[PDB]
Amino acid sequence: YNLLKGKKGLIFGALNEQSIAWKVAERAVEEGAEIVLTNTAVSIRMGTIGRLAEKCNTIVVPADATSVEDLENLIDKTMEHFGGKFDFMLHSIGMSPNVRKGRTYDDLDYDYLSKTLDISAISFHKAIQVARKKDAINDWGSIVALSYIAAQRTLYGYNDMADAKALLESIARSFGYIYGREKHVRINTVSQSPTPTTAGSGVLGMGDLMNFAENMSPLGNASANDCADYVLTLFSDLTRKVTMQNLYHDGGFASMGMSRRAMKTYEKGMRFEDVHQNQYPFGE
Amino acid sequence: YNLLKGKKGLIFGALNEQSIAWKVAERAVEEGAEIVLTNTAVSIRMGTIGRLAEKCNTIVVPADATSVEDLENLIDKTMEHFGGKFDFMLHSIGMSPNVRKGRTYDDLDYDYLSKTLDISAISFHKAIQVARKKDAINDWGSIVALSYIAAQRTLYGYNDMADAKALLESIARSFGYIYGREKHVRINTVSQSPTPTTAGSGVLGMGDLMNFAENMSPLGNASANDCADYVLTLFSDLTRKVTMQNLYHDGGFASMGMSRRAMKTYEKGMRFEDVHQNQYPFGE
Amino acid sequence: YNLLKGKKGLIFGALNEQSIAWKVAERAVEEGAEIVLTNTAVSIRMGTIGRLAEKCNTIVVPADATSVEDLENLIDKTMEHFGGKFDFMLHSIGMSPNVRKGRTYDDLDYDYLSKTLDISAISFHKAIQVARKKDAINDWGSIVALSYIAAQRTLYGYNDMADAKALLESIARSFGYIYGREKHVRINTVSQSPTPTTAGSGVLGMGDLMNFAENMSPLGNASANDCADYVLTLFSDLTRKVTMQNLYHDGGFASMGMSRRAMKTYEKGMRFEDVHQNQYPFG
Amino acid sequence: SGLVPRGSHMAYNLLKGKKGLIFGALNEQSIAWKVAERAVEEGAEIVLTNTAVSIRMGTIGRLAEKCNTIVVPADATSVEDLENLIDKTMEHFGGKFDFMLHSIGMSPNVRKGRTYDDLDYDYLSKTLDISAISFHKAIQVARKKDAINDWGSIVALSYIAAQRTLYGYNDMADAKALLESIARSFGYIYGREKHVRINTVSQSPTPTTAGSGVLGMGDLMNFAENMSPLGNASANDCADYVLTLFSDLTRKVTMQNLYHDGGFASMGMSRRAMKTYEKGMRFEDVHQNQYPF
Ligand SMILES: NC(=O)C1=CN([C@@H]2O[C@H](COP(=O)(O)OP(=O)(O)OC[C@H]3O[C@@H](n4cnc5c(N)ncnc54)[C@H](O)[C@@H]3O)[C@@H](O)[C@H]2O)C=CC1
Ligand SMILES: NC(=O)C1=CN([C@@H]2O[C@H](COP(=O)(O)OP(=O)(O)OC[C@H]3O[C@@H](n4cnc5c(N)ncnc54)[C@H](O)[C@@H]3O)[C@@H](O)[C@H]2O)C=CC1
Ligand SMILES: NC(=O)C1=CN([C@@H]2O[C@H](COP(=O)(O)OP(=O)(O)OC[C@H]3O[C@@H](n4cnc5c(N)ncnc54)[C@H](O)[C@@H]3O)[C@@H](O)[C@H]2O)C=CC1
Ligand SMILES: NC(=O)C1=CN([C@@H]2O[C@H](COP(=O)(O)OP(=O)(O)OC[C@H]3O[C@@H](n4cnc5c(N)ncnc54)[C@H](O)[C@@H]3O)[C@@H](O)[C@H]2O)C=CC1
Ligand SMILES: [Cl-]
Repeated sequence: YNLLKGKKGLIFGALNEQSIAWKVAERAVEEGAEIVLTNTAVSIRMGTIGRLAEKCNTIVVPADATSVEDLENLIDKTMEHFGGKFDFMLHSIGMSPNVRKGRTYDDLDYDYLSKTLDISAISFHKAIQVARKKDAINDWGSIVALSYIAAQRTLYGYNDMADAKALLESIARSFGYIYGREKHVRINTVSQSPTPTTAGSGVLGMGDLMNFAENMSPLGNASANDCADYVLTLFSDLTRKVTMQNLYHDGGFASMGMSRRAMKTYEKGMRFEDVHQNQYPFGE
Repeated sequence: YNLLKGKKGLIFGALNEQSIAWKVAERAVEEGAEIVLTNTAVSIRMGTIGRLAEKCNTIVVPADATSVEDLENLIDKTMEHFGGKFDFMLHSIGMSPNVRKGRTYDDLDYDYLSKTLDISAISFHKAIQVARKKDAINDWGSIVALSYIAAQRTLYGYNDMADAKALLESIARSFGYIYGREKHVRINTVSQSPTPTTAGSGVLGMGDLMNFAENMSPLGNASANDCADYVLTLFSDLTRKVTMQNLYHDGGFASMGMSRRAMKTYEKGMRFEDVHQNQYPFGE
Repeated sequence: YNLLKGKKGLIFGALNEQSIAWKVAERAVEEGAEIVLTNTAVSIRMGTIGRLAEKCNTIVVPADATSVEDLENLIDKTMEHFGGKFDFMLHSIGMSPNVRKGRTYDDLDYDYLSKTLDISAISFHKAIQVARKKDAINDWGSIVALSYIAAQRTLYGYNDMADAKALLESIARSFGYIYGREKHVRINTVSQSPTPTTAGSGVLGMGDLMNFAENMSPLGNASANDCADYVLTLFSDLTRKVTMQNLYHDGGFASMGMSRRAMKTYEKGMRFEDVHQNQYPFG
Repeated sequence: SGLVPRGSHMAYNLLKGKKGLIFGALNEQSIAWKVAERAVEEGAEIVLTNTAVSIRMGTIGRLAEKCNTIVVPADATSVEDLENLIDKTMEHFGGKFDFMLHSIGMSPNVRKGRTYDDLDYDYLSKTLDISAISFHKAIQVARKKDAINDWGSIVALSYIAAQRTLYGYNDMADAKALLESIARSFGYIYGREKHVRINTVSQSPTPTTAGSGVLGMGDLMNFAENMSPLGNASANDCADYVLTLFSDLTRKVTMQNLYHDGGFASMGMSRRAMKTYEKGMRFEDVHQNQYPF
């Protein structure tokens, strides 16, 4: 569509070809954008962002998004790369040392929790505050962070990441009010389906949680590729009046109370009794 | 507790001893309130409200809550009975001819739908408008309607009643703004668990829907007795600053994304892996 | 962008060049869609939709969206025009006889309220039910209705239309579950800024309400043209996994509790004390 | 006009036989002070707690005397202090108790006049710890010691900045969003196990020590007042609402964020909030009572 022709952007969090940020990167460049990539020194070494950088004809700047100093260096190197200001920024970063080290929500380590909140939420505030201090972002620019419905409605096992996502979504509102009134920069969260990614694979019983979400979601779970398509609309000029929103991209999960497929009495091929026609939507 | 000592109220919708309004009536009188009861002529003949009125030492005034003329007579008869104004009013009325006659949501009769919205929602506006025109309600009075989470999140089978509840909840906001600023009268909805009542029994697959909600709700489903206890707090002086709220009374259902019990892989006695202690909350 | 190349759509409610539906129609055809237009016989005679049909190289099918018979005819004529099924549908319809006749929320006529709810909300269920019975909509198709935040939070004067919008948004969820699981058709509401349209000009003190929302919204109110741009995304393949959503398109109004500009004590030129830099965002 | 009528004593014995732990009573203006007084009038036994510094600078000693109980010093960010607090509370009651009020909030960023676009991130860490994580710390310690009876009730105080942005409210808005999530996360666990309910009360802007620290609090309270059809809720009003949540009557209410704000949370635009409105202007949205004030 050439949706982002002439646009420049900074993308965090592309680890491997499964990463939501990897798909956003590829699609942004396919749609005419120029991008800069960033990840931690460890993720650069252990994943395949080098191949993405090659495909997108750009550079990878190492940064820890919890380090104001690293973020300052990143914005300088990004603005140097572009020869000035850029239009869009994707925060696609999440990690809990509690989840990683198998600490349960009722037995948290509070030093771990501090890192969960810093990596998964405060990093967004740190990126925006540094970018804004350096005036890195053009008027009518677009900032997105990826979030999850555990921020609003509890999911068994999701642990301290649920609370981190509630904090992340609040920062989008808090900083969105400031950046919008000044420079018409919109800031939104995209609340994505459970998705098969490195960070996703660390969620307790993720395969079973994904099946639950699939059964609840009338359109089924959104893929990482689907998410990239949606994020492209938020980077495009067509969403210039959308700000401070938490935007569910989940095939309807957020709006569902009880699907037929989620019921324990349901088996595939049972007749749907809530409709007069198409009573076998998943076949006989 | 004598929570409603000196208070006078009008209770709609007591059909039989299963009715949420029946429990609210019993409990209101136990807590020192004087009440007036109303139902349709047909429901008075077909149900047991006569026995409740005997227990509560009061009158039953026949009224169709879709009839402004019946509501005018009801308010006159209520104020005559009390010798003037009263403090609280319970709307506990719901019916869909589409649900009763097995019309599905994709095959509605639109005359039936008009009646669903009239009985289940517009009757609330009619009751408040007629009461307020006759200045029937004391300053710092309390008006409650009973609603259901389908108003926000879709449940398989719930049909046109979901849309009616969304409409009912909006009327509580719209009229609450007016009655609050004028006479400090609070207007709220209580969003109750799925409950075994005459109206509840008409819901598609209600037993299985109740089972789903019970698995999703950490405290379990609320009974009609539990709901009456909660409604008593809204009629009491202790909630005088709570208005235009939709209050979930549901053992946590509204705030749950996915419980362990709701998962198809779960069986009774399986160890919970989201906690360090009490891993068998439902026994081994 | 060619965002809607090869797509076909039915657009309700284009009255005149200020209508949100008029802007959606222009922008849909600019983006490569083919459309069919509809409005009431009265609106076709009193408005300028004929001019839009000419610019969009298409037909105007008369229909009362409260009439199942008229919707059945409309969907037949639309499918005949396209030679089969279509991809998107815009519901852009609202009217309150209570508001029009100066009846206040505390003194409703209940026959007028029944018409408000029919025109403003039930018409959306009627359109979807008829279309679905005729299998009118392609898999991965997109249905949008225009709504307003009065559905969630009370605005002085907005009257029975607030209640109608809550009902409208519920229909999107109820029907969205069914059409989604069957044919992957998404159904969403766009909750738009107060906008200077014919319907908008009927709102009690619309000018003052629009100024309140402008001051509360950090990006400012969304225009009808801005709204048309957003609706384009929902008809595009890029939003295929977005359904049963009420989507605030309002420059941030829905997420604001209190802006500096909303405060009685604020005057244009006062220093913003909540930031370290850009303390004069409005000069 | 919005001042709720009081005078005659309300004695409902709502909390007769119940035992509670109350955080955050600094002085007679504190919401937690009102909750403590009202809980004892309704028949409860309480234990009080605050920081060493707050105990020394404030008047909690007076409250402790009125409520015939002890003040246990504790920094609610310290797991060790909370472990001590829960042991001293259970020793005082001779076992488990029924309710706990978290009424704690402070931002070093707000106190030091650091703005949201120029946060100190060590200060932010402390805002989040004091204002939100402390609630997790208190529930985790209490639950590990099985301190709370079946059908018990835990409440924390929050503010609508958690959902809708208010000019100047700063990093406390984000802290309140985190606090309300902890209520849901821990409510699921404590509910399913022992039917212990956990809720937040989202209160009006209130003239307290912590409240007076909010940038232009006077002007924010006036905006909320004009936007709230019943007017702002007082600390006394909030205490009355919290009593219902500690009472048996709310046993099926959990993981809720409960707005106690005279309707502020459900309002889009009040007539009073509009710049064109002056006292005594006719309301045109109604046919009757067009001069409601
Ligand atoms: N996979 C899922 O189910 C869902 C994921 N999300 C969110 O999407 C975002 C991206 O994650 P995914 O693509 O799923 O997984 P991923 O594992 O591909 O990406 C996570 C990224 O976070 C980066 N990261 C970790 N710590 C960092 C630090 N200190 N500084 C900078 N970067 C750091 C990692 O290097 C990695 O590139 C996360 O916020 C995640 O929570 C949201 C909803 C669902
Ligand atoms: N049972 C459930 O699962 C739930 C019920 N509710 C609501 O609680 C309210 C009370 O219903 P329940 O006690 O469950 O059932 P119920 O069958 O005991 O009460 C329904 C009442 O509505 C009355 N009614 C019907 N048409 C009427 C008319 N035209 N005018 C006046 N009254 C009329 C009936 O006579 C009956 O007394 C209803 O609004 C229902 O939707 C809310 C949440 C869940
Ligand atoms: N103007 C505003 O401030 C806002 C408007 N909206 C909504 O946008 C939609 C379109 O209205 P606007 O473009 O603002 O005004 P408009 O006056 O340009 O369009 C309203 C349309 O509804 C049509 N209509 C009325 N009765 C009808 C019937 N029985 N059948 C079929 N069509 C009928 C009219 O003919 C007209 O074309 C409405 O739902 C409105 O409530 C939503 C948010 C804000
Ligand atoms: N006043 C207002 O406008 C509103 C206040 N709230 C909340 O109500 C709660 C109570 O505050 P208020 O009664 O308004 O003010 P307050 O100043 O009377 O109470 C705040 C309390 O927090 C305590 N505290 C501070 N740091 C602590 C620590 N490390 N450990 C233990 N305690 C500590 C203070 O000693 C004090 O007792 C707070 O969570 C506040 O944010 C909620 C909504 C509105
Ligand atoms: Cl399903």
